Amino acid sequence: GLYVGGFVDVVSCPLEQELYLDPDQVTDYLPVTEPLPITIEHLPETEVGWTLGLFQVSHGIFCTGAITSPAFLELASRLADTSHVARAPVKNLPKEPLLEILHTWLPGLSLSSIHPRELSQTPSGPVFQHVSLCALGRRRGTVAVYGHDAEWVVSRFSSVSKSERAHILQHVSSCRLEDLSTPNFVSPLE
Ligand SMILES: O=C(O)c1ccc(NC(=O)c2cccc(CC3CCCCC3)n2)c(Nc2ccccc2)c1
Repeated sequence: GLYVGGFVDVVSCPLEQELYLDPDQVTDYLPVTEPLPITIEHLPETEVGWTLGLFQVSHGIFCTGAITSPAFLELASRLADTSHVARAPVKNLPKEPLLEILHTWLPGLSLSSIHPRELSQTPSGPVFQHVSLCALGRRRGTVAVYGHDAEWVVSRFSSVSKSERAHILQHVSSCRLEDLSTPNFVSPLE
């Protein structure tokens, strides 16, 4: 059970190729402490985990999540330890290969929102749908950090204050990971 943390691009996932929202268009609807699915590249069949919180902080919208899919963790761990392809774009001989592989191959966190037309009015249903781990499409700076404890993960971001991290982590620790439903990811290898 891994944690992920980082700053999100907020996107609408539209006939358009892409719409990147300014964070101030959605901050009225934060924080979100109920679990949203975490998927790969906005694919609904690639659920790998669950969000733990979405928070407005000074330097953007920060996401903390849990990567919990057994099939995904088993596959990513095996590739990290045995695949020269997965290791090719990472530094030689990392101490924590799984964490480095995810940091390199899935560096972008994106938060799916409804369209701004509804955000300015009064939305009827949920404003956010999922967070995705992304290999393309990154607009803002910083990248995702993966690690085995949420404190370490969030403390890697210098732009998150001591008090911001404490607010973020206040909720993260209150979440019990094993009682999260199993995400739907299946290994491509079958
Ligand atoms: O079914 C197929 O034909 C197929 C082909 C390509 C795939 N993935 C890619 O092309 C691809 C590109 C960037 C990032 C990733 C995810 C990342 C997960 C952990 C280890 C390294 C890769 N996948 C995937 N998806 C996938 C691959 C590995 C792990 C998880 C999903 C499926």
